[PDB]
Amino acid sequence: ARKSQLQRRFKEFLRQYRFTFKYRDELKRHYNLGEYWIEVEMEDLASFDEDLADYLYKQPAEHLQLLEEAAKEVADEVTRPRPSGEEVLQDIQVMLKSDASPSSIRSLKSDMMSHLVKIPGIIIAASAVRAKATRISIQCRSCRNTLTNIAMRPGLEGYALPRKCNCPLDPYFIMPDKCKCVDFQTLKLQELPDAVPHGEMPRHM
Amino acid sequence: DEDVKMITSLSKDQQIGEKIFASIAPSIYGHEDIKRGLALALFGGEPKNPGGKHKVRGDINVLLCGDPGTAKSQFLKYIEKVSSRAIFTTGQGASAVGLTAYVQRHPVSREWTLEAGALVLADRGVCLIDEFDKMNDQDRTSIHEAMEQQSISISKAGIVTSLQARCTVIAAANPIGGRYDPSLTFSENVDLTEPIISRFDILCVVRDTVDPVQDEMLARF
Ligand SMILES: Nc1ncnc2c1ncn2[C@@H]1O[C@H](COP(=O)(O)OP(=O)(O)OP(=O)(O)O)[C@@H](O)[C@H]1O
Ligand SMILES: [Mg+2]
Ligand SMILES: [Zn+2]
Repeated sequence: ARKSQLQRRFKEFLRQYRFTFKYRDELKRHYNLGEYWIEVEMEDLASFDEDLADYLYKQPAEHLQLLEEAAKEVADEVTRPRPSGEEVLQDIQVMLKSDASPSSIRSLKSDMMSHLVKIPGIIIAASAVRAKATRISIQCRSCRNTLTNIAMRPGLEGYALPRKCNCPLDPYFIMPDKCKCVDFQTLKLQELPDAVPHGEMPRHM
Repeated sequence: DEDVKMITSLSKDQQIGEKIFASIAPSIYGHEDIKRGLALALFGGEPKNPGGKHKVRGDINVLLCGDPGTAKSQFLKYIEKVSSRAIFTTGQGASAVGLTAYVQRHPVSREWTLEAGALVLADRGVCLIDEFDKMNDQDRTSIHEAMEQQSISISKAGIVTSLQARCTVIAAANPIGGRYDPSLTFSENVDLTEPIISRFDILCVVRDTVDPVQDEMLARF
């Protein structure tokens, strides 16, 4: 309920921030060129409305989804006369940027759980890019019934298939030809040599 | 707060420099020039860089060459004790801290780490080297590039990095034949090459001439 109002506030912020419409034109250009991603500076959000900026610092998971939905709606409203064939409205990724000073990696403790953090470091390993599903469909063994458009959570979180069929127990299987996938990668970060304490081993993330 | 005032009052003393020179290495008898040079190296200078083209360092590297039994290692140990950031290493081998960077899984933590050499760990600090003439090719190349370019370049296991190695190097060594020969030059008496020697600002030569009074005083001490 109130989350819809917050999404509307984000929509108004995106459509109204400026004496030229920075985010509006940036989103239009990115959508036209085919780059479905934007970068948002949180100082601009704080200037427009401090409430949402403060909210983003404590509960990023939900407010990020709300902001993504608002950005998608803004992009849809900006690009009304889209060319024929391109009827499908594609999702948009939102990135964050700020000028705040970073914090040392050694300061990570329990109190920083589920919060937004900024950390400097050096990369030492990068795994290959792989595919992760976002929407999946399943089919039953006996009656061949189908459940479609199951939403998957972001991050390193799995999914549990249902055990009851609305037939033997656990009859569901995943169909590979009807899924949407995105790219993901894993990296290794090491503490900066200039900040490691003397006579102590570095730490990783 | 009062420490600053005490330091300023001490600086007003007319013989502060002599006191500082005599303070270094209380347990080592003699070798006043060595202590003075070590004090000069410890205090250091000031780097300069007109624009971003001409870099001039301000570190004073020190090399000591001497006969066996002249207590060269005691000076290094004392410097390691005094210095806030000092890394001690030996060129013979089996050193606690290596002199070359490498990427490996740590035996204790069992984690994939990039361990830099002693030169990088001693950034803005002091690096002490014992048995300077026993080093291999890799250590010599690393020291040469850390003394000339003041940086270390690593290209290993898909990792390409450049790391700063701003440090002051103090090294100890022995002559080729086991005894210094005054008839020959310093370069001919050491296994090191001329470009490596040229990097050091201060070179000290220690001999073991038989002076009965000095020997008696040393034995008494
Ligand atoms: N001036 C001195 N005052 C006090 N002790 C001394 C002095 N000169 C030498 N010694 C003693 O000589 C001994 C020889 O050991 P030391 O480690 O100091 O030798 P070194 O000069 O490093 O020799 P090496 O060439 O074998 O590496 C030490 O126990 C040290 O106390
Ligand atoms: Mg020794
Ligand atoms: Zn079924």
